[PDB]
Amino acid sequence: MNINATLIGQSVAFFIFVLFCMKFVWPPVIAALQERQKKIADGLDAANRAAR
Amino acid sequence: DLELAHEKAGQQLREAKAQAAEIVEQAKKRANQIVDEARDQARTEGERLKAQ
Repeated sequence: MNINATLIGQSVAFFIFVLFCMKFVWPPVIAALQERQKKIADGLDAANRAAR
Repeated sequence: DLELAHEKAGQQLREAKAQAAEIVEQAKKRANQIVDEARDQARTEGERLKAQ
């Protein structure tokens, strides 16, 4: 029919894209940021330990 | 830089062993000279068989 069931048609699409992003897009990219912060931190810690 | 620091520490450590060995070797060479000169003094002191 004509106007309001699109309120649930768009809501269902929204929730599906949010759950997909939360499991298959966000975790693999945030992990690379966590790793680089440790790669730089390990270099600064190794330099101080080597000097001492 | 950490790998190079371990190689440098390996040189500084062995150079200190070699210098410490040479410092004690020269001391033992000096000690031997002192006792030999003392033997010649004690041997020359034997002049008392005629000087007295």
